[PDB]
Amino acid sequence: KTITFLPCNNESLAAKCLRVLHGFNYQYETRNIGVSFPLWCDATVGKKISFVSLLKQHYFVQMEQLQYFHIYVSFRRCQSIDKLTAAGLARKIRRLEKFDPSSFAQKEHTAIAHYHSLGESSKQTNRNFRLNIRM
Amino acid sequence: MKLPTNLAYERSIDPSDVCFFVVWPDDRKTPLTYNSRTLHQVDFCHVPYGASHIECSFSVSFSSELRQPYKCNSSKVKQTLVQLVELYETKIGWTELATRYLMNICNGKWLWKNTRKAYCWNIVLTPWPWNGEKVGFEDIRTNYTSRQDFKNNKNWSAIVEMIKTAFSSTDGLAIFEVRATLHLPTNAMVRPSQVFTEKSRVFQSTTIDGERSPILGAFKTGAAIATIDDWYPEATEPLRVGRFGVHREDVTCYRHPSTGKDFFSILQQAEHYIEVLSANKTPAQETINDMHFLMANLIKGGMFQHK
Amino acid sequence: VSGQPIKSATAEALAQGNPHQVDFCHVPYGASHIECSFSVSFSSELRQPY
Amino acid sequence: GERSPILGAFKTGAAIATIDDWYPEATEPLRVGRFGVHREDVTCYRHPST
RNA sequence: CUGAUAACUUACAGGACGCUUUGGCUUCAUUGCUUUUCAGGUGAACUGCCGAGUAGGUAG
Repeated sequence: KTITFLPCNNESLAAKCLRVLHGFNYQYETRNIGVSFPLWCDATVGKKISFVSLLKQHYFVQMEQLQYFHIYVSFRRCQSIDKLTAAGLARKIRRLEKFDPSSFAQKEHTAIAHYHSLGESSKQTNRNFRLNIRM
Repeated sequence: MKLPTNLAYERSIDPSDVCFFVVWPDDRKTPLTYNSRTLHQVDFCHVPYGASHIECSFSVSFSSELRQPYKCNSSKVKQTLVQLVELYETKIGWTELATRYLMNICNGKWLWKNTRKAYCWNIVLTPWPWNGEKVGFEDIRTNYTSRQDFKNNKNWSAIVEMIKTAFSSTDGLAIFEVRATLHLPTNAMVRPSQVFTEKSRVFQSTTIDGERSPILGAFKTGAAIATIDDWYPEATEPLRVGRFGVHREDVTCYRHPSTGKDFFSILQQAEHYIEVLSANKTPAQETINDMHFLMANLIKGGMFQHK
Repeated sequence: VSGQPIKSATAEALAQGNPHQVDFCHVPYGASHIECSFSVSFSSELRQPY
Repeated sequence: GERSPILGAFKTGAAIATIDDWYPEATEPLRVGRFGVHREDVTCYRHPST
């Protein structure tokens, strides 16, 4: 269904729901679902996350018990943005080292045309990252 | 003693911009650069990968232009403010204020946050009316912490005695050339100063060799040589020298005019300090800390008018 | 104007911030020195009134 | 093709004519003019009363 | 409940012809804008994988 967030940090609140969807695709190991953000404003995500192709799973039951829940386009991961941030420009040198690093340089004028971020983590390790999602 | 409608000094300490270089192995230098992002543009400056360390460079002159007022219409106000500098240097001396300014050069207080997360950093001074063999401070984080550690350097006498003679003589000059060597970790956060925009992060920059480069503010640099002010009531942190001395972290004035110990309330007792200094009994610690602060505002310069 | 502390200027409003614009000129980084050049002309105009 | 700072023609000739140390209390050479002023301390030496 | 009551001003029309303002001219001597000034909130978005790829992809 189309989930309504009715209190609100939707950006950080919509991002936990995918962590269930991250873990539920390892118990059964499917990828037969689709992801759709209808109210993709140019500021926020909007209080409508929807799964298209959950409602009885362990995370969403306790979310629904309290007084706040009701339970074309291309939403693709874009990890080319992740190398634009300059902690990854030096990871990328140690990749390509395998020589003069000093003849490599920066860009000094970049213009990133409306990316959008949702912060998450790993569960094998203790390591964080970003789910960069555009149209 | 009422203040004139035309009073002004010049500063006696004149810094310059700070230039950031990067020393690769094979021992060669390239000016540091930074990025620019739009989608409200934020600039990010970090060390490149293969670098070994980082130089910095600027230059300070103890011009000693605080000896007489720059412009002063009333001659009684001029004749008083001349007698304090000739009485401070006879009865107290420039040794206490020369040491506090020179520590801020000789450790990295003018390197504001880039000191943080470093392995070791070193300072090398090139003083101008000098014989030779440049004064160098090595491994400041461990070797130099307390003031005594500076005085155990082999020539710490010979460089305080420049700044005293630069303040004592009617044409005193004392140019210094400071150069730092920061041994960072790999791909380190470096923070330069940044422009003022009417309202996200735009650095203050110059051009070194046809390329942009971040520069510590010329005014940004003198604000860290002048972190001397710890003479306020119940003082803990030393402050930047100023009138009714502010603290910009917790946005408040210590030495507020209701305390009676801002600069203008001590200027109106300028005749009062001439009789204390011209006795033979050595004055109290409370009343020379008022004089150390009174001289540090003539070294700072400014305009002191009213009405 | 009279000489007492104004009461609007508390410690927050007196520790605030004051932005001002100036022209700033300085010698570039790796220059050697600076040239200056002008010219004077001593031309005997004090002999008689204009 | 670029702007550049300059020292004004009137600022420059005000330095060539700092000669006047004949005023009655002479220490510092003043810029030559009628009732010779001193811009540091805002007074005329050589005042019309003198 | 008004110097009260009541009240159709109409019809037609050619202003024209002509017209040399011109001559002369010295605005100009003199000049110091200065003094002082921290934009900060950068602990966030990590570390691999393929590829000759400073391009571009992908994992969690």
